[PDB]
Formats: sequence, C-alpha cells, structure tokens
Amino acid sequence: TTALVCDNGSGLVKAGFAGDDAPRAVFPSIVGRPRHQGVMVGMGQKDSYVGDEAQSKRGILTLKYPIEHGIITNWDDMEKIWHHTFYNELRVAPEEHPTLLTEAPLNPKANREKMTQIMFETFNVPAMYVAIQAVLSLYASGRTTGIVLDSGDGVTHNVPIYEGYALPHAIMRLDLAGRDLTDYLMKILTERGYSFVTTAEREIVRDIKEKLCYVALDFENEMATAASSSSLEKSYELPDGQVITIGNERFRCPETLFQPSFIGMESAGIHETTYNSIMKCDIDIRKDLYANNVLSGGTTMYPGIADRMQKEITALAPSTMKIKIIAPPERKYSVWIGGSILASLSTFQQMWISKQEYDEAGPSIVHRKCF
Amino acid sequence: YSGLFCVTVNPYKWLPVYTPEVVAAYRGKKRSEAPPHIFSISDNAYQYMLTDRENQSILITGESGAGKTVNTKRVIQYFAVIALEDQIIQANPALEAFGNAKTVRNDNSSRFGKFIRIHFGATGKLASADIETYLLEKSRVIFQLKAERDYHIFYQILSNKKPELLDMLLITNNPYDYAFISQGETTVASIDDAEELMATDNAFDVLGFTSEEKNSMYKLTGAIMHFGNMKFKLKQREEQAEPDGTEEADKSAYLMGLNSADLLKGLCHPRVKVGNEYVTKGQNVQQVIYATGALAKAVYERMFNWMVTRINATLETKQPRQYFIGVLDIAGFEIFDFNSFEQLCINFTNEKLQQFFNHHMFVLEQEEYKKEGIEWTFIDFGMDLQACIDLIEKPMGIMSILEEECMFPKATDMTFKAKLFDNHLGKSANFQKPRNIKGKPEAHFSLIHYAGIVDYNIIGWLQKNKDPLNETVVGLYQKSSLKLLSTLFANYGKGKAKKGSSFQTVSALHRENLNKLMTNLRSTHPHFVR
Amino acid sequence: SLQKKLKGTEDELDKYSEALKDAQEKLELAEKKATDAEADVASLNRRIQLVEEELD
Amino acid sequence: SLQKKLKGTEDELDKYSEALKDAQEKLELAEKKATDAEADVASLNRRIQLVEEELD
Ligand SMILES: Nc1ncnc2c1ncn2[C@@H]1O[C@H](COP(=O)(O)OP(=O)(O)O)[C@@H](O)[C@H]1O
Repeated sequence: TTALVCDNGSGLVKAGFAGDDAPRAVFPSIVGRPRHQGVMVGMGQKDSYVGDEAQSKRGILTLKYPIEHGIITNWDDMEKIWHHTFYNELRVAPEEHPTLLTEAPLNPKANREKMTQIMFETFNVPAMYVAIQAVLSLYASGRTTGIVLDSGDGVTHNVPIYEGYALPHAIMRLDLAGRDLTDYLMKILTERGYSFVTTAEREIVRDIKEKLCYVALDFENEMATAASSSSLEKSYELPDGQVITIGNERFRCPETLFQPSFIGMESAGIHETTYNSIMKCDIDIRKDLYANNVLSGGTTMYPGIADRMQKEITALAPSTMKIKIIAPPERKYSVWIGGSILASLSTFQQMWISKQEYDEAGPSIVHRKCF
Repeated sequence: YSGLFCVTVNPYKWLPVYTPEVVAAYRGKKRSEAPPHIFSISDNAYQYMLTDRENQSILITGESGAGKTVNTKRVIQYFAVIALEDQIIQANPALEAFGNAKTVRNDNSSRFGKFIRIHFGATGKLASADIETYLLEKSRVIFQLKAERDYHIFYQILSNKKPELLDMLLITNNPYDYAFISQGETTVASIDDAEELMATDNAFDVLGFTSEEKNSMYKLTGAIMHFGNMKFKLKQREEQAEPDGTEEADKSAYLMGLNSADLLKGLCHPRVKVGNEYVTKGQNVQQVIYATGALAKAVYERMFNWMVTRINATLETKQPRQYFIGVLDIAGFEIFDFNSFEQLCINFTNEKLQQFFNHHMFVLEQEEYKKEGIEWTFIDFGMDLQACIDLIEKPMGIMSILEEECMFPKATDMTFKAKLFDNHLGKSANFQKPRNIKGKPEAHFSLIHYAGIVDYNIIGWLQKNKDPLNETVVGLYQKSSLKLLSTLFANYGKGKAKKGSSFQTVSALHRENLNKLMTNLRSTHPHFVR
Repeated sequence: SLQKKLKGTEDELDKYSEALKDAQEKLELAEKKATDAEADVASLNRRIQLVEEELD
Repeated sequence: SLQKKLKGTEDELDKYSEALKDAQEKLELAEKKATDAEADVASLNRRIQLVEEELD
C-alpha cells in the first residue's frame, strides 16, 4: 500500500503519491461560483467550479480562497477542494490510502482537529498524519540542521532545527506573504493608470507579479536608476490585448518582504526575523545556522531574493561568520518533496494515526505523541 | 543418491559411463532400483512431465569450473537422445563473456542466473529451447572489491589483439587509465583473454546478428568505460555541480550518438514534471556521480538483456512448444572473510531457494506418509528457515533499513549500524553480534543462515545501493542515432506505484526480481543436482 | 474569371500568415533568452562587485 | 463586392508583412544583445574563480 502526500498549502494544492519525485496534481485552491444569471436553458451548468477548471471560467465566476493565512476559514468548500483532489486529479479511492497533510507552525488547534475529523469521517482514510512544513522542507533539502524560511502564499515562518531537534521557542511566524504582495501590487499599479478590482483580475495581477517582479540588491540605487533611465520598463499583455508597461513597480512589490512598513505592518523584514530567530537560539549552534540558511516556498522564487538576503544577513551577523543561503531551483515544491520522502520511510510506518486509534481517543489525538 | 538430491563429484578422467549404450539401455528401468546417475533423474523428470502434464525444473548447483557446463551438456544430450545443443554451446561464449567475472574462489564465476527452458510438443518430442536471465548483478560494472575484477569483456577488449577496436574507441592500452575498472584486480592469469575475445567474435559472426551490431556492442561498452573518468566540481558560491573536464564528455557523446553539451546539461540540470510544467532540479557532485553510475549500470544491463533476446531469436524454431523442463544455473552460497552487500544479496537468493526445496521435500514426505497410511508430525519444514528471510525482506528488516538510510539526509555507515542494532539486537532471533577470530579483517554484524554463521561488513553499502536513474539523459538515449534507442526504448493517477527516479535501490530491484523468479519456479515440479 | 485571382490571393495570404506565426515564435523565444541572460549577468555582476569589496 | 474584401485583405497582408519586417529587426537586435551578453558573462564567469582564489 502507498500513501498520499497532499500539501494543501494556501493558494496551490499539490498532491501525489509518496515515493514520487514531484507532485502529480498542482492546481490553485480556488472555488468559483457564478455571479450572473444564466439564460441558455439546457446548459445544465453546475453550481460551483473547483481548482484549475475555475480559472478557465474565471470571467463568469467569483473566486473564493478557502484558506486565508494558513488557517482554513470555509470548511465546506475545503471539503470540495479535497474531493476534487482525490477523485478528479488523482483518481484514487481514499479508503485504502494513508494521507499525509502539512500545516504551518503556530496555528489554531481546531484547524488540525477538524482536518483529521474530516479526513477520517468524510473520506474514511485508514490513517493520516499532519506534518510541519519547514521540517519537510529540510528533509527535501537533505540537511539535518539549518534554519528554514518557508515563505508560502499565506504565511512566512522561520524554524531553526539543529541535529534533528527543533527549538520551538525560536520559531517565528509572519503573516506577510504572496497574497499580500499581490494586493500591494494591485494597489501600486493604480498610480500608473491601470485598475484591477475583481477577484478575477487579482489572478491577472498574480501572473504579472510572477513573471515580472524581482528583488533589488540595493533599493535606493534601483529607485534612482528607474527615476533616471528607462532600461527597467517591461511590457505585459493582458488577456484582451491592452499592453501595460511597469517600471518601479517591478522591484517595489517584493521589497515589501524586506520593509513590511510598505503595507502598514509593524514587524521587521524576513532578513531581520531570520537573524532574530538565530539569536534566540543557543550560542553554540549559531555557526551552523548561519551556514545552513534554507529557503523554500513560492514567495522565495523572485530573482535576486537569495543575493539580497545574504547581503542583509551578512551585514547583520558578525564579520567572522560564513553566511550561506541555500536556494534550490525546485524550491517551491520542497515541502511536497520532503513530505514524500518522509511518508516513504519504513521508520515512519508506526507514526501514523490509525482509524481505531482515532475512534477510541477522539479528534484530540492529533496533538498527542502521534503528532 | 541422497534422498531428493542427486550428488555428483566430477571425475577428472574419461569413463565409459557417458557412452551412448547406457543412455539407450536405461530406457525401461526405474529410479527406485537403478543406481544413481543424472540420466535417471532426467528420465524421471521427463516421465513426470508426461504423466502430470506439467513443467519440471532441474536445479544444477555447483561452482563454475567444477563441471557444471559439461553436466548440463550431457543433460541436453540425453534429452535430445530421448527426443539444438550445438547452438546452445555455440552461443554460450557470449554469455560467458557478458556475465562472468573473476572472484576469489573462481576465475570464471557466473554472476547472472542463467536458466535454459527446454520445451517439448504434445508428443513429448523435441520442439524448441528457451532461455532467461535473472539476478544479473549490476554493482560489478562500477565497484569491484580489492581482490576481484570486473566482467571479462572489458579486459578482452583491452587485449590489443584487435587494435582496430582500440583505435576506433579511443581506448588507451593502459588498464589503470579507466576508473570504473582500475579499482579491481587489473589482470590475472585467468585465461587467454585475447583468444577469448577472438572466440566471442567468432561466435558473434556465426550468430544471426550483423557485424555493425557487434561494432555497436563494442563501442557501447567503451562508452560505459568512458563514463568513469568524468570530473565535476562545485560552482563558485553555490551548491551546484559543473563539469571542469570536457574531453571525455565530448568523446563519450561522439560515441553514444548524443551532443556533448546536451549530455552535460542533462546531467547537471535534470528536469522533472510538476503537474503540467517542468522545473529544473539541482544536483551536487555526489548526486551527479550516483546518477552516472546508475546510468552505466542501466545501459549495460539493458544491452545484456537485449543480447539474450537476440540469442533466443536466433535459437527460435517455429515448432509448437508445449510443456518445458528448465535447467537453472545460479550463484552459490558464497562465504568469505570480507562478505559484503553483494554476498548478502547472493545468500538471500540462496536462502529463498533452500527454503523452496525444503518446503518441496516437506510436501514429498507428506506424500510418502499419506501413501503409507501413517500420518504424523504435521509441522512444515519451511518456516524454520523463513524466520531468517524475515530479517532481510520484511519491513524494518535489513534491506528496508538500508533503503531508508540511503533516503535519509545525512546518513552514514555508523548510523546504519546503530539503526540495525537498535532495531534488531536481541529483539530478533538470528541477528547477533559479530565475532573476531584469528585477527580477521573486520565484521560489523553477523547473521546465521542454513549454511552457517556469516559475518557481514557495512562499509560502503549506502553508497553502493543508490540507483538514481536520470530521466532526461534516458530521454536523450531514446533520441539517439544508434541502436541505443532500442535498448532504452522507454524507461523511467488512477492508482500509480511509480516510485520516483531517486527512490530506487539495487536491493529493491533485486527483491522484485527474486520474487518473479520464485513465481516462475513455484509452478514447476523441481529436481535438484549437486 | 477573377476567381483565379481570388485563389492566388488566398494562397499568398496563407503563406504570409505562416511566416508571421514563425516570426512571432522566434521573436518570443529570443526575447525570453535575452531577458534570462540579462538577469544572470546582472546578478553575477553585483556578485562581482561584492567579492571586489570583499577583496578590498 | 469582392473588390472591398480583396483590397482589405491586401492592406492587412501588407501590414502583416510590416509586422514581419519589424519582428525580424527585433530578432536581429535580440541576437546581438544575447551574443554580447554571452561574451561578457564568459569573461565574468572565468574571472570570478580568480577573484575567489585571491580572497582565499
Ligand atoms: N516565479 C515566482 N515569483 C514570485 N512569486 C511566485 C512565483 N511563483 C509563485 N509565486 C507566488 O507563490 C505563491 C504560491 O506559493 P506556494 O508555494 O504555492 O504556497 P502555497 O502552497 O501555500 O500556496 C503565489 O501566491 C505566487 O504569487
């Protein structure tokens, strides 16, 4: 028997089988519902579209995200997402497959409890297990120590791990991520004349961000270069023609990660929270943590993020240290790759949560030793 | 006779016992009364086939060079007599080349599990012969011990008696030059390797396949040889592998029928499929080296299996083929003082075989008892040995722990040993401490088998068990300009057991092959020759 | 009688459409490649200045 | 009749030929920028190692 690794994330569902090299199904975690009336009788159209299909009918639908910041807000359409994942993308019956799911650190407990209640009662899986995303990222990166920065689409967190022991008092979590960057880009394009307001235009803006944004190595010098030259402008083609050109906005958007005061937050940049999570750790392991700074998740994919972050952490740390930023090319799938590795271990097959275990101990069994 | 066995010590001089008169005159005498000889069990297998309408299996068990070849030869002679042996012996030097290598106990040891199926018709008359290869060890193509060599073929090619092969393959005469081979015994007084090269070339030219095809075979082996000298370095301020030496890359590509830059890119930057897109995977030096080794082992084993298919096609006769009687040639329960991973695999295979025979003899004794009307002692004779099998194949067994360890991030041999001990020591029955006697080299743990207590060594198992096949380079091979595209024709939702390219282990492939070999044997009534 | 004129115009039109499609394909290809190469050179150049101040 | 559509197809065919011309000009400039960037990055990727050994 084989296990399923579902990295539901927040903004992309990645699913597959444990033991594969990459996720088999990758689609947005979106539920769309039609907002117009519908005139053609016999169309027989359905009430809610899920996943990658809802992006084709994006112009007719109003798109919801069932996961806001790691946390699941809408539970019915989350069951819809899972049903679509199991039956339409993977085509497997979950009554004979153990399921491994991921979650961010420092989340509500009811999230896990309802997740397992659903996975055991609605889908009847024989076993299940909820894992932390940063640990799986380290598994896939091949380290056993190192401080991992896992910037997804809802949540950013640091989890320092040494020799296989995680130091929970030094775990940082930040609610600035890819969706906040999309909203800042929507708000910042307005000053150039373009307006994107619909939930269907938020997807176009996300595409613009992915394909054109980048992190500046020196923010003030890049601002001066844009204010003087024009060698920064690039053009993008909207779905209906209507080419748009952006300059400053290319690097002003992901700079919010290093200056969260752009979107009105009080916290410090990802470089400074990484440094602070290191300084919370014991003095003996800071060498290895500095030397093993692992990036993962989609929001770490901007060109220049690693060089910028190395420059910052180097200017923060003492001069004797070797700062290294580990940023693989298959970065944004590291959580899933590590999850597959983990569920594929023979040593792991006694750490699942069984059906009868749950039936006898209630959903509270998720927080206990069967973690 | 020794019960259900047939034991045969080889005589070193000619005897009249192999004259056709005893062959013809045995017809009509029974097994229970006639004195022991392999003609007896041959006829008994034949008549068993004819009465039960089933296949039979002859399991000749001995060391290469102790008479196994000629024993099987006289078997096939007797079978022809009671009604294509020349073709078998004629194509044999090919297998002798491509599947034999020098070990310490023997200089012409067989590594693959040769097995000849002799079919028949409805009238029990000679119809055709089939052949299958099993359990061919791939680790030899890359790693060789301190006291042993690689396969014979590389040395036979290294015989300068064919200078056209060397000057067309860029093979310098010096055997120390090539790293895949130089770690083993360079040259030994085994045989006249030049003459053996000639005998194999003769067998090739008299076999169905053309001269271009032998040329491609030789050049492919030379390409496998050229894989070993590749050199990779880490990048400037990153963890990525990049090639510094490009000359052997260029020449290996020019041989293989690919582009050099393209093959280097396919090794340094694999591309994997994530849903509907492709993203590039990163590699370091260790990963790219493991991939190169797995690619070489794969292409060699592929060419070998296809050569066996060609041999069988040459042998193939259109006569209808009914029930067969197979004869099996397998490695032995080898013991040494520095047993290793390969010897563990061999002993695991022989464990499955011995347990199979033991259960067979159990059912035979139950048959004797149910005939005699005296039925007692209803315990089987197999589980007492299966208990040792459960320490290799079963989850949390040695093979599963090894797979998990070569999957884990920073695993080392000491950690492997610690996990073996923590998970088996005392809690098991057969796993136990090593023993240090007469100042033996080293031993990390000891298993007990049917053939005695064996002490195994850990060092190197993690590194040698990895088999990460590189899918982009496999696609390159599929797009070659050679015969290579046939060997690599195609190799690597709704319920998919597709294990990844990285989650591949020699031990797992070996367990699968052993499973299917057992499934082929367990359908035939067996017979055993010692 | 002008139908031959019409057909010939259709043929040259089809040829020109195929030509335009191929030219767009090559254009987008080379443009992706130039942008990626410029990204790489700018990144590594900044890295060169950093290792230069490091040497200093 | 057929004349309006004929000459309209003619005008858009000429304009698409203009698109071909400009697209090919963009192809030439793209080739130039790619090759020049390649030479520069060659210089840089061969001297970065010297810089790193200097600091070593
Ligand atoms: N090339 C890219 N550059 C910048 N941001 C990207 C890129 N690709 C994806 N993203 C961002 O990453 C987010 C998705 O990250 P992901 O790893 O899927 O997290 P999750 O799985 O929790 O959704 C998206 O919001 C998207 O904006």
